[PDB]
Amino acid sequence: GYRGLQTQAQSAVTAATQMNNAWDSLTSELETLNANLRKGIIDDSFLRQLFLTASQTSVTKVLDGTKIIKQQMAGV
Amino acid sequence: QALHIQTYCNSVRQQIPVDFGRFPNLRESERQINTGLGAARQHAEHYLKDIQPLIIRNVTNIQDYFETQNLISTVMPSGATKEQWLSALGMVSDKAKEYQEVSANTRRTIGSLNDKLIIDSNNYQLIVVNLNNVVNGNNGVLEQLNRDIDGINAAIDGAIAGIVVGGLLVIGGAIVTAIGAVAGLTSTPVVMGGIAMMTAGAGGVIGGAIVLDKSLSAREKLYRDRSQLNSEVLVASQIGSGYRGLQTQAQSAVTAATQMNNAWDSLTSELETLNANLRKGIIDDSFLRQLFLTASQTSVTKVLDGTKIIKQQ
Amino acid sequence: NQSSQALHIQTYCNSVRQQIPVDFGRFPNLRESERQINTGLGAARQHAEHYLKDIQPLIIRNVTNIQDYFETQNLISTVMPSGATKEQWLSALGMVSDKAKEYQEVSANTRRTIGSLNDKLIIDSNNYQLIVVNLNNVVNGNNGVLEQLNRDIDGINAAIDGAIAGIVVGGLLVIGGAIVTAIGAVAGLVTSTPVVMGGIAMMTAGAGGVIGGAIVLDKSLSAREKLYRDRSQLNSEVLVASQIGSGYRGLQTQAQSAVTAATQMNNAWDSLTSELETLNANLRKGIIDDSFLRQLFLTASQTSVTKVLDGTKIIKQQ
Amino acid sequence: LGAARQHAEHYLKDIQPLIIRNVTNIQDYFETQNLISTVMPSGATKEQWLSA
Amino acid sequence: VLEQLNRDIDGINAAIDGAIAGIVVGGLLVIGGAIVTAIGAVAGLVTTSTPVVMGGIAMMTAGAGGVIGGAIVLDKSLSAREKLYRDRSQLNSEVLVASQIGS
Amino acid sequence: VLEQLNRDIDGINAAIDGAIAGIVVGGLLVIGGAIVTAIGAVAGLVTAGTSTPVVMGGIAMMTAGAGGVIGGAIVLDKSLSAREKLYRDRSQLNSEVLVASQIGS
Repeated sequence: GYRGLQTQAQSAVTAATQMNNAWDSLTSELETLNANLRKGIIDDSFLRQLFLTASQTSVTKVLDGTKIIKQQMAGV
Repeated sequence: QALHIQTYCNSVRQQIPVDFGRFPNLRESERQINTGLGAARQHAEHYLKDIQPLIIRNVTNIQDYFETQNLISTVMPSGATKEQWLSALGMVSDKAKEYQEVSANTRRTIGSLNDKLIIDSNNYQLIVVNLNNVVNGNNGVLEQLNRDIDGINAAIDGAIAGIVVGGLLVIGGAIVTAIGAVAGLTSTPVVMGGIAMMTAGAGGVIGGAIVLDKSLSAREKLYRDRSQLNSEVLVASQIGSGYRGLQTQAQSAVTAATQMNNAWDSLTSELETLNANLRKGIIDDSFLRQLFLTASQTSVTKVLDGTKIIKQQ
Repeated sequence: NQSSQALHIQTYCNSVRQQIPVDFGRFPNLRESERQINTGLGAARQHAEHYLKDIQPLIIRNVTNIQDYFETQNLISTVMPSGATKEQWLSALGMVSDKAKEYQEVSANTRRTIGSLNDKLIIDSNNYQLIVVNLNNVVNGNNGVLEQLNRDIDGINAAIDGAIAGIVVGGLLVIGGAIVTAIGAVAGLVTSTPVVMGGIAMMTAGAGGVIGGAIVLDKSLSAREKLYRDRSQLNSEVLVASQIGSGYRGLQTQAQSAVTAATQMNNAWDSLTSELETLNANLRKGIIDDSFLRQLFLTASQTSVTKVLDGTKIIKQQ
Repeated sequence: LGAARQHAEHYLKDIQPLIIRNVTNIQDYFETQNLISTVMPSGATKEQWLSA
Repeated sequence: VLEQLNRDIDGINAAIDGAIAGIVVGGLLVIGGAIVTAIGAVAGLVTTSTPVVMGGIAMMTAGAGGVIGGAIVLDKSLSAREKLYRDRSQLNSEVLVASQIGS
Repeated sequence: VLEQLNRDIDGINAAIDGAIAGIVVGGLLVIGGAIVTAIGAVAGLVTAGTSTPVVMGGIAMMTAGAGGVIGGAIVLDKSLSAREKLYRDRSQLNSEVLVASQIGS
């Protein structure tokens, strides 16, 4: 049982490390957009349609995944 | 989740106290079981009389609060001062903080319930193992008894044989003695042999009866012990099945409780996000204020969902 | 009730992660089995982490980009659309053609990823099966030994009873000898020396039998004990093997299903890649076409576009 | 066993893929075949139909 | 190889039974020897019963020797039979696997 | 066929045990013979005359023990070698039947 608990923690460590890399990537991606913006490389016209298209897809798909995980813990 | 625990609670209440007083080896088992059952009962009464009701209250208050919390005026509603909007937001922020604290309180209650159930299930399992061991030992004894009972019937038949052989010897001796007597006219040796056969027949019948009465009387003691052990094992297997069923009920209730803990934890986090979204909007002047206020409006939907979710749990 | 291909693999992945390493340290015959199992389990874990942390996410990304692309380019304008130069239409088509080419290359890339995943899963399932067979062999050998033990244990109880018999017979002989000796002695105090001798002899023999039997019994149970210990040890080892074996068997099934799920995903991407190539071919032949033959290839490409949009929805479901 | 594995990988990675391509090509072909009269209006030439 | 294994496996359990036999026969021989030795000894105190005592002591000695020798063989044998059986099963599995890949 | 084989295999183990018995009985006879011979020899080194018959009986017991051990070994090697042929046929028939039951299904 203790051995199994040790494995559960080892896996949770990997899961957490993964989450750390994900946030780190998002932080870096934001910095790149900021740098792209500041230099005049993009426009607040085009970057709006970019985030709006992601919201139409990816962002909505993540928001759903969040509500789903919230239920999976509750059993609701 | 709640109904599943509510059912398991009333069910445990119906768990009757046992006296294995007839079984000397189950003395510790009975007391241990009785104590554990008593403790579980205490856990249930608390859960029923306080916990579930208190949880319902906090959720209801939260439900009413979010109900009032209309669509968020990220900019400021029509014909109001900036101070008026700030005051209303500050009031809402304060109320949310209180609600957040209440949510944390409910979680703690759930945590205690979880621990109580966990302890109950564990104690149940311990009783089951203790019982399983008793019947798994008692069934070694049972085999040695059946083997001894088989060995005892042999002596029982050996006595039955001696008793019959004696009866025949006497019967034959009488016929011989009578013949030998009529042939005396001498025929004294025939009469002697007939009397001897009669005498020996009586001796064998007497000796066998003594052995038989004693042999069945050893056999009786062994059979009594076998039956007593069989009954004790059955009783253990009876209470054992019941405890096993109770252990499952608790294991399920643990999952139900853990689920409720995660639900409250989510609501608490969602409130903290709305609070953070709110706070940063009060110390923001123009566009960044409307940004945090819109995010808080999304917070508000996330909390309203968490409410409906907890209500279902 | 049925799961999507990805969820089936996602479940199998997290499940393999939970696979604990075992030590058959007590079992001398399972030494190689344990190490082999441990190694294979370790490798499978590596396959899962990759699948979970990289593969499934990368696949999702490529599909999403494809979904967004086809969304923008929903239907091919076979005819010269309203108020445009022929060059303007040609440029737009050429741009679409170039984008499709890039998307085709991306599709081939995803397929390669799937291929690697397939191989990784295949290797995992194979190693699992190998452990199962290795285990099955151990319990199927160990159960020959178990029978010889039960047969020997049966043969041992006979000597155990034979000693018990000698001990009792000795006790009776001594008891009877004492009664006879006492009788013979009282008859010698009237004028019966042979009776006393026979009584003393019966007593002597009774003691000898009780002593000899005790020596044999203590030794016989002590041979019986060694045999029983081995029997129990083998029984436990076999049970342990049958325990881990059931688990490995379940893991093997999980991998076999994941293999089917992966193969399905490979076929899906292959279809999307082919559908893109057809649209590209339909496009290319329309740029180097006169009036009517151009609209013909452009309409076929519009049908291509629907076939790709379907392939997208299909992959999304996988 | 190694050689047999090679045979399978080829069958799976290349045969199965080529078979899949065939269906797509067929799909594209029949797509155009319908598109023939779909484009060719009322009063197209016999030569125009023959060329297509 | 499989035939040499089955022949060796037969020779392994054979010695195992041969020890089991000697241990039982040994226990009886000793038991009988003790009864005989005791009889022979009481007849030597009672006038020319030395040969009976010798035969009884010999039976006892042989009985003990068989019980001891069997125990030594058994303790040594038990580890060896398991190894042979394991190899037999492994070979059986390997042959099946080979027959499987062919099919 | 399979039943006649199991019945014959049962009949074969009896001779196999009968050889195992002769081998052990021989080992004991030799062991006892050695103890007797040694006793008879030490009694001949005080009363040369009259402890020669004991030594003879001890040597005879040893000789007979060896004879039984040798005879049994010959029988055993042959008996298992008849048993082995029967077992091989049984396994072959079992496999054939299984294969038939496989294709049959």
